[PDB]
Amino acid sequence: SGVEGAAFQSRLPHDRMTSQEAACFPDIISGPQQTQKVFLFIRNRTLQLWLDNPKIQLTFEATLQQLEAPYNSDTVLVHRVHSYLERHGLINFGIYKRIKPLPTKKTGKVIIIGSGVSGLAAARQLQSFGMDVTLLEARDRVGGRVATFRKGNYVADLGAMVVTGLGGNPMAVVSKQVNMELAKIKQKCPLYEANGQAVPKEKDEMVEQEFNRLLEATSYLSHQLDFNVLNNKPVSLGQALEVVIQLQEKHVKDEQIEHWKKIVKTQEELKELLNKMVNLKEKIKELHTAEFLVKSKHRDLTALCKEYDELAETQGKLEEKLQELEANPPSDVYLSSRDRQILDWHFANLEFANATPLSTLSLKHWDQDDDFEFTGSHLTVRNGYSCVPVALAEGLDIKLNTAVRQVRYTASGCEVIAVNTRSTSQTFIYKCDAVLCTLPLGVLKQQPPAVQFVPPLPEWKTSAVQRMGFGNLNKVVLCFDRVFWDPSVNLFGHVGSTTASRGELFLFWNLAPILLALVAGEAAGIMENISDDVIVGRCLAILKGIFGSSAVPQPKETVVSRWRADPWARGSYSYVAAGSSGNDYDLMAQPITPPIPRLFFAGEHTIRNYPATVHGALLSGLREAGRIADQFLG
Ligand SMILES: Cc1cc2nc3c(=O)[nH]c(=O)nc-3n(C[C@H](O)[C@H](O)[C@H](O)COP(=O)(O)OP(=O)(O)OC[C@H]3O[C@@H](n4cnc5c(N)ncnc54)[C@H](O)[C@@H]3O)c2cc1C
Repeated sequence: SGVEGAAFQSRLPHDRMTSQEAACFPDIISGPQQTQKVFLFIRNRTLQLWLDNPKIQLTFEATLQQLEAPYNSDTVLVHRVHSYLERHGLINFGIYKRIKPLPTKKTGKVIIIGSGVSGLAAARQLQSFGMDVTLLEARDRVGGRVATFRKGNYVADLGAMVVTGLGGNPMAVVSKQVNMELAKIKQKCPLYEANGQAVPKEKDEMVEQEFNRLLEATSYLSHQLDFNVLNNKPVSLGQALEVVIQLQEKHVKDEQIEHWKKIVKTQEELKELLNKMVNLKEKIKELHTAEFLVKSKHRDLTALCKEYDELAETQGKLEEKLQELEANPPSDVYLSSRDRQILDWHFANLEFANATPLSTLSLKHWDQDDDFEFTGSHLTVRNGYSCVPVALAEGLDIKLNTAVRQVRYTASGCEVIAVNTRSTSQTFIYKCDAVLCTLPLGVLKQQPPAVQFVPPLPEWKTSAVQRMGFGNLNKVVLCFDRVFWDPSVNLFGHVGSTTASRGELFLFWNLAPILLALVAGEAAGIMENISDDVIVGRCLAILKGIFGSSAVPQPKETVVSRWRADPWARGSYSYVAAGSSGNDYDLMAQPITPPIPRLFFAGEHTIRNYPATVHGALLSGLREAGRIADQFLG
């Protein structure tokens, strides 16, 4: 599975041609299947050669010399496959030693707005393709939403921190190229209630199980029964979850009522059987030849005692049924008050991963990209994720503290206007043939706008911008000079007191003596209005309740993100809002033409299968580089 592995690691089926390939190789698709098999092998083998050694450029010549007979004889097919893989960034992407040209002459000028991972990835491709490219970045650093805090021996990521599995992840290649150290995240996450006591194992698993059944029930309601619209409004995941919970509570109350009726019935029978027994005793009373009269009262009294003694047995078969029934009552409630708070911790955790309250997520599409998840454990970046954007910036023409304010594009070229953010007096004007916009969705949604488009973007584009969600989440970095927590535990949770505030500092994690506290959901935007000192104080109180007031010292350093207030972000990353879908991600990727595409788009919000991630941003950049090169360089 070597060549089979290369296709998989490249997100491609090893045994068939993708739609994109069919388009580029119409003669292969509509030809001898035997040729397709040769195409797929050359493609898979070329990807393998690249994947086995991504720190060095894989040339056409070298691909040909390493292919085996007969493949090494079809020079022309190999060239076409290598050119295709290269143009689209499946090989020779990221950071690697070139071993050939980098023509001193440059064809075409492209301006790239934003120097985040998508802009950086696209730039390296475009430059290696021989175009003249310049990146305009508003901040005084590269990386965008990859933002690493570094002081002394302290390292912590305020932006992206997790590599979500290596299997199929292009970040696996990049990780090798920049030598970024990755470490698995242990899953064990003990939970502590608001009073500091740990949630027992049995309870933990019970609630988690319900969390899972609840989500599965909404998935069933949505994709099997199609209940995605109600009162002419798209249903949200949070809305559906609350209804499923209501049904559970109704069911519990129903079974409770039936059990009470069983009790009351049994009680009524006992009461009645008792009354007839009392009346029979009274009959036995009254009832209480001479020789014959004796035998006669005998058969009479014994007939009434064959009646009464028996009545006492059917009575014992009732007092038995009763006492059982009320020893085996059904559940009193679906979720106890505490149980619900623990369930809210799992919802808070989901709001964290999705960067938004559950009531804003599309029930039908929120998890639209699951089928593309990578395989493998999730890893964290020991030395800080900024090592990637920093290494990708090597050798590019990047203009920092340069905030773009207007993008003008015509059938003859474009102009990008920006201003120095250190001296808002001077305004630069950069002319070019094409503009690649990597501005965050949050910035594109800004009202009044942060950057004007002349002409204004089409309605089909802006309405997509408006429908799509742009979430938020924050982190508080607590640097200590000591480790007072369990070092064999990477994560531990804090169960809040209310549903509304379930996302407040609900999670803590480590890996130096550093703890990060996470703020999710509704709490994420609200907490940004609290000073660092006060938020830090709330963290310590929580930690003190867990570990003990004397075990928790004051932090040496703290850093608090406020992604929604950050003007260059306006949030953390997108999410499929109620009323949107995977299609808006495609609409966001569509280039704008004045009869030749001039304005292009990349960014995590323009890639349908991998949104809201660093790998998605990277792939979107590789994608646009290819589309732009195809237009200008042929
Ligand atoms: C808190 C947080 C946690 C996250 N965790 C993870 C994670 O664990 N794993 C994962 O894979 N992803 C994670 N993500 C998402 C991931 O970081 C992003 O999807 C990705 O980095 C986006 O890259 P981008 O190039 O699309 O956008 P950006 O990185 O935002 O790049 C856009 C650039 O445009 C610049 N800019 C803005 N306005 C202007 C202007 N007017 N003129 C010029 N420049 C401008 C911005 O400064 C920025 O540099 C997280 C994001 C956040 C914020």
